[PDB]
Amino acid sequence: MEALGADVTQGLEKGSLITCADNTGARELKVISVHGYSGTKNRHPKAGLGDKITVSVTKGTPEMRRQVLEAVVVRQRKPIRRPDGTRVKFEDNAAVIVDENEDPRGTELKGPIAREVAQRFGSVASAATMIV
Amino acid sequence: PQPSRPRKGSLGFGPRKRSTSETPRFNSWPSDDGQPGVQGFAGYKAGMTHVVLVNDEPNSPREGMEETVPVTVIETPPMRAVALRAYEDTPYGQRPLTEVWTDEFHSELDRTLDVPEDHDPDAAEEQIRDAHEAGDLGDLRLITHTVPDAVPSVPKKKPDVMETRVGGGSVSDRLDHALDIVEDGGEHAMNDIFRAGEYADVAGVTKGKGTQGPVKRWGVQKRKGKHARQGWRRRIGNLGPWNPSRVRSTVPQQGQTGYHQRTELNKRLIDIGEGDEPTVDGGFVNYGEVDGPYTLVKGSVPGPDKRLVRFRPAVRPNDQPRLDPEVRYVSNESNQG
Amino acid sequence: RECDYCGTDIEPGTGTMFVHKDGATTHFCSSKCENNADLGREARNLEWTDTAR
RNA sequence: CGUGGAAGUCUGUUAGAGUUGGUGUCCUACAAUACCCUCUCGUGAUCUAUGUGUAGGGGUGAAAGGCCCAUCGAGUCCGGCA
RNA sequence: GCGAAAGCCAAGGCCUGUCGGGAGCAACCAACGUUAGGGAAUUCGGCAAGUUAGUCCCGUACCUUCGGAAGAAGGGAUGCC
RNA sequence: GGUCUUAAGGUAGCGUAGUACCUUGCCGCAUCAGUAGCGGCUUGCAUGAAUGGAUUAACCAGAGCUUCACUGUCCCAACGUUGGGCCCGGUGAACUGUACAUUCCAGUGCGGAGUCUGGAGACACCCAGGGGGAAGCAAAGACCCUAUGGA
RNA sequence: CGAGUGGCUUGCUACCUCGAUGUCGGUUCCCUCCAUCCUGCCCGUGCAGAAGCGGGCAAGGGUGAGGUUGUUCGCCUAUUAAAGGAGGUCGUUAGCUGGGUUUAGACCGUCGUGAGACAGGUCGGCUGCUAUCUACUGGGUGUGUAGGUGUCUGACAAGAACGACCGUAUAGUACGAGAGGAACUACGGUUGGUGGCCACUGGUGUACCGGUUGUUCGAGAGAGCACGUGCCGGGUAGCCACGCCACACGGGGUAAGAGCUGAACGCAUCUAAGCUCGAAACCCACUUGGAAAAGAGACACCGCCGAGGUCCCGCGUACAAGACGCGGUCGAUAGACUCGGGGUGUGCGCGUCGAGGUAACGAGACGUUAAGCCCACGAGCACUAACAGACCAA
Ligand SMILES: [Cl-]
Ligand SMILES: [Cl-]
Ligand SMILES: [K+]
Ligand SMILES: [Mg+2]
Ligand SMILES: [Mg+2]
Ligand SMILES: [Mg+2]
Ligand SMILES: [Mg+2]
Ligand SMILES: [Mg+2]
Ligand SMILES: [Mg+2]
Ligand SMILES: [Mg+2]
Ligand SMILES: [Mg+2]
Ligand SMILES: [Mg+2]
Ligand SMILES: [Mg+2]
Ligand SMILES: [Mg+2]
Ligand SMILES: [Mg+2]
Ligand SMILES: [Mg+2]
Ligand SMILES: [Mg+2]
Ligand SMILES: [Mg+2]
Ligand SMILES: [Mg+2]
Ligand SMILES: [Mg+2]
Ligand SMILES: [Mg+2]
Ligand SMILES: [Mg+2]
Ligand SMILES: [Mg+2]
Ligand SMILES: [Mg+2]
Ligand SMILES: [Mg+2]
Ligand SMILES: [Mg+2]
Ligand SMILES: [Mg+2]
Ligand SMILES: [Mg+2]
Ligand code: NA
Ligand code: NA
Ligand code: NA
Ligand code: NA
Ligand code: NA
Ligand code: NA
Ligand code: NA
Ligand code: NA
Ligand code: NA
Ligand code: NA
Ligand code: NA
Ligand code: NA
Ligand code: NA
Ligand code: NA
Ligand code: NA
Ligand code: NA
Ligand code: NA
Ligand code: NA
Ligand SMILES: [Sr+2]
Ligand SMILES: [Sr+2]
Ligand SMILES: [Sr+2]
Ligand SMILES: [Sr+2]
Ligand SMILES: [Sr+2]
Ligand SMILES: [Sr+2]
Ligand SMILES: [Sr+2]
Ligand SMILES: [Sr+2]
Ligand SMILES: [Sr+2]
Ligand SMILES: [Sr+2]
Ligand SMILES: [Sr+2]
Ligand SMILES: [Sr+2]
Ligand SMILES: [Sr+2]
Ligand SMILES: [Sr+2]
Ligand SMILES: [Sr+2]
Ligand SMILES: [Sr+2]
Ligand SMILES: [Sr+2]
Ligand SMILES: [Sr+2]
Ligand SMILES: [Sr+2]
Ligand SMILES: [Sr+2]
Ligand SMILES: [Sr+2]
Ligand SMILES: [Sr+2]
Ligand SMILES: [Sr+2]
Ligand SMILES: [Sr+2]
Ligand SMILES: [Sr+2]
Ligand SMILES: [Sr+2]
Ligand SMILES: [Sr+2]
Ligand SMILES: [Sr+2]
Ligand SMILES: [Sr+2]
Ligand SMILES: [Sr+2]
Ligand SMILES: [Sr+2]
Ligand SMILES: [Sr+2]
Ligand SMILES: [Sr+2]
Ligand SMILES: [Sr+2]
Ligand SMILES: [Sr+2]
Ligand SMILES: [Sr+2]
Ligand SMILES: [Sr+2]
Repeated sequence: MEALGADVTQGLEKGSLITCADNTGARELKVISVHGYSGTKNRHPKAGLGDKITVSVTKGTPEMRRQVLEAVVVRQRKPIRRPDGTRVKFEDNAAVIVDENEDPRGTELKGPIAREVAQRFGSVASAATMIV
Repeated sequence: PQPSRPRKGSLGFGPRKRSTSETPRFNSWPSDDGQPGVQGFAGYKAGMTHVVLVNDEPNSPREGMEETVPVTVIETPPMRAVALRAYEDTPYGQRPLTEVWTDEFHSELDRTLDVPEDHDPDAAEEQIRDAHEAGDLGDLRLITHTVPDAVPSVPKKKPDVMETRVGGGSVSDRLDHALDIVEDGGEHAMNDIFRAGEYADVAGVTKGKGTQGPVKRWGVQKRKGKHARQGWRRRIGNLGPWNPSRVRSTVPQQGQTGYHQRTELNKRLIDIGEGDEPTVDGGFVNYGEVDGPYTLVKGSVPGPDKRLVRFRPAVRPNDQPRLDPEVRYVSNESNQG
Repeated sequence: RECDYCGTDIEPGTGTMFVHKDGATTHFCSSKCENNADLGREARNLEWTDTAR
């Protein structure tokens, strides 16, 4: 994919439960897979800020629950490194549900978003309120 | 059916034994192109700091912007090309033919060598030129030594001697170039060979770690779960199958780790200066203060502080040289903390 | 930049920036400042802090 | 509401008894059954000391062919016996 | 302190749960302490480790042989002067 | 089948069971995905009434399943602590030992060889190590058969 | 229907082994095979493109994570370039595991008059040893080549040291009515693997500084014990990964394949002789080891009464012994001291305040105090200690 513009230490794995930072009706997501990733024997597939991931809805509205959807990682607790050397970390781990074309399923995004994610997924960015 | 998985560690850096010479020995040199010149230099590792640079990469989205880059400070004072050795081409490969020495020797070169008292530079030279007329001249290299005495942070005064190839135009032009350098006294500097912004291959003997087990030495796993509580934690599964009935040298086993020669490729030289600009507050931990000829190498360099490291024009660069990077800032903040 | 906690100048190419839940931002010069903040201590109440002194 | 203080009653490394798991330590042992942590019981069909009784096709057995002096689907010793 | 509990200390006893000396003392093993982010993905199996915890107040479901379930759960409090 | 063996011919209940071979039975729940678990169905290879059936509050170091919380079980390992380990003084065993023995790759051989054959490799000795091989050591198997053996 | 190859399944035999060679599956770690799943290069197509489908060369590298089940297998889920298969005593318990199998206890169904049984199900249920040899990973001592110092050579040896993907420009272009929709090439990044490094981020840090519970030393001060820190907070050096750096381009020869020239056979023919090209594969390039390479190496200088070396002493860029490296007054090698640079967080004492309380007393607050305490780092500095001195050597 297009270079992120920052070095990331993946803070998530297959099975991690994260926040769904949007208004789709899904409150909690479970990471199932990481797009374009291939690990190694015994290694838990890892995902981090900027990665597109296949996800499962653990908490939310009845219609949304149990649905297997795609999403983009917007925030993570494990630090990332920006070109000037500063590390950047968030209060939580969050992803935004996205469709086949990478357009957010929801109308509004909840909480801040990393600028690096904003540049990679333009439509996800346009829906953002705060881009840090 | 049992998942695949690459083996533990590379078999290309073996055997994993203690290095014979603490002073690195390049096993290859650059190609012969433009003006003749010494194909290497050397210095002493001091420590690290960071630097803020302006992006040079024309294909980078960040071209022209501030970028923080890690830097290893290496004290690179002037060395002495004390002799010119010539190799002749024989059916058994290259072999030393003769050497042309000088008169001016550093005050403490006698701590390592038996300095010449009676030598004939003209007979050696004559022999060399005659070998060239015959077309048997293999290649030309300079016996070089460092001046540890010029580096206060380094305890030794006993110079470190290494041979550095001279490459360049035609053999005649570089034979003459070599002799000129040597005759003076052999004094040359990092500036004479390298330009800030170029790529160098750095060689050095790694930090010693004595004996270490398979986990640290080869990167094998530790026993997992219940297998970690029975009496085996950091020991591998088995030394091999029933047959062949012998242990193959390829199985990850315990032994000397560290203190091996390594040659790291494509190390961009960020800045070649002199003085105390890169030095750190309180002094480089376990080293001392820098205030003299230095070289800022991008990233890490093999070996501990005080060890002799060697430079060589990159033999296999991936990128084109983007000379003299703009250094906006050089961290001097204490390394303690 | 100054550390939003202690007040000293953050050495360029150093430190971390914490992004709060409400989108706010806190530039920390070091782990020490972060740790003291996590304990609920206010910079002005710590004598060693530039803010305090 | 109080009083009362029952219980093969609860908690409990009180004394005391026992031993689920670690398949930990040990495994030419400290030890021919040990060590540590965890764990169970602890007013009763409880635990415990000494004395006393039951003897080998016989005892004893809330029964596992368990136990009857490191040995028991028939003890040990000597003899039958080379 | 509820206590014949822990922990600390007397009286009393001991340095004999009887080989020592040396190396910042490596690998490896036995017992342990601390580990970012993820949080059972490990394993036949949460095995191992951990989480909880004392006391007071509030509050407490299904089911029930009406005894019990029950310290259910869940919530709050706790020092010193 | 719409009686016959041999007396009767399975009632209440329970049921894919610690009993169901077929079997991962079918439907559903739960999970991203559940040979598991639970609910229902059930003709039960081969349930069933003190050979006790069903059911059950309470109890349990009894078997299985799920959830919340938690964590180095794991991703993937790191650093540290104490005792060993290593070196030195002293003390000082045992196991094991047909012989020879620096082996390796193939082959051959009672078909699973350090010792035979052909090659390859191989200067001697010593320290530390984890244990591939010596079909390593420890026991005239813990499986099977045999004996005009035993209990 | 016919002919074969393998030795992965099963069966057959009874040749080896029962004074005992530890079953299945998994795990860990190493090597290999090719009948190739991906990746490279090709051919055909019911090949427009994109994508398929089938076939060829090719074993360099890769082939992963999860849900039921002990499972191997298989079914299932989401990822993927692809998530190939097989051999090594169905590799791998003097490595691990005990979940399957297969002792002694027990239950169920079925069978049996019964004791008991089952190629059925089920709960519980034991794994010893200090390595002699050989093997290999690393470390030494000697001999040989045959006075010393320094520098090299390179026979051989090891490597995957690099594999793969996504994205952008090419380009909404070629192609196609449209729908759809490429490539060469140049760039940016990711992933797996590899080697090294600590400025940055993170972990540790039983150095250290602080807070604080119980108890003991009468209080205060300052301490011991509460496991190798009582507990909690911070954390230097160092070590680390979750952090950071680096890991080609190009040659040469080929396979499959595409062709040239070309005859046997006047023609034709990529082939018979010759030749131009052409794979991630082969060789070189790159990294690592390597004078014990018995043809036992090369060069320069020093020395044979003295070059060099040893013991010794101060130490670490080194280290389990040994080895290695540096300094020894022609000196900054280690320590003391003083600065610098760091860690903690404001010392003892005294003064003011302080809810109150006749008072005694008083938790605590402020000031003195950017305090006090401490430092495995640096600098300065010969103050102390590297002294004295013994010896080998052509
Ligand atoms: Cl393991
Ligand atoms: Cl996945
Ligand atoms: K047998
Ligand atoms: Mg696995
Ligand atoms: Mg540091
Ligand atoms: Mg800091
Ligand atoms: Mg009695
Ligand atoms: Mg963690
Ligand atoms: Mg698994
Ligand atoms: Mg537990
Ligand atoms: Mg059922
Ligand atoms: Mg009846
Ligand atoms: Mg027998
Ligand atoms: Mg027998
Ligand atoms: Mg038997
Ligand atoms: Mg018979
Ligand atoms: Mg009989
Ligand atoms: Mg036979
Ligand atoms: Mg055997
Ligand atoms: Mg083939
Ligand atoms: Mg291969
Ligand atoms: Mg096997
Ligand atoms: Mg074995
Ligand atoms: Mg064993
Ligand atoms: Mg053993
Ligand atoms: Mg079982
Ligand atoms: Mg019985
Ligand atoms: Mg069992
Ligand atoms: Na053990
Ligand atoms: Na075996
Ligand atoms: Na009453
Ligand atoms: Na026990
Ligand atoms: Na008897
Ligand atoms: Na004694
Ligand atoms: Na019946
Ligand atoms: Na009981
Ligand atoms: Na741990
Ligand atoms: Na062995
Ligand atoms: Na055949
Ligand atoms: Na096995
Ligand atoms: Na291949
Ligand atoms: Na499975
Ligand atoms: Na076997
Ligand atoms: Na075993
Ligand atoms: Na096994
Ligand atoms: Na080629
Ligand atoms: Sr295997
Ligand atoms: Sr060299
Ligand atoms: Sr070489
Ligand atoms: Sr064990
Ligand atoms: Sr064999
Ligand atoms: Sr009781
Ligand atoms: Sr009790
Ligand atoms: Sr057990
Ligand atoms: Sr334990
Ligand atoms: Sr013990
Ligand atoms: Sr035992
Ligand atoms: Sr009582
Ligand atoms: Sr007896
Ligand atoms: Sr007799
Ligand atoms: Sr006393
Ligand atoms: Sr004694
Ligand atoms: Sr700590
Ligand atoms: Sr689990
Ligand atoms: Sr699981
Ligand atoms: Sr509570
Ligand atoms: Sr009926
Ligand atoms: Sr032979
Ligand atoms: Sr051993
Ligand atoms: Sr082939
Ligand atoms: Sr292909
Ligand atoms: Sr099988
Ligand atoms: Sr099956
Ligand atoms: Sr078992
Ligand atoms: Sr079965
Ligand atoms: Sr059975
Ligand atoms: Sr000889
Ligand atoms: Sr494109
Ligand atoms: Sr279109
Ligand atoms: Sr203590
Ligand atoms: Sr506590
Ligand atoms: Sr051809
Ligand atoms: Sr030699």
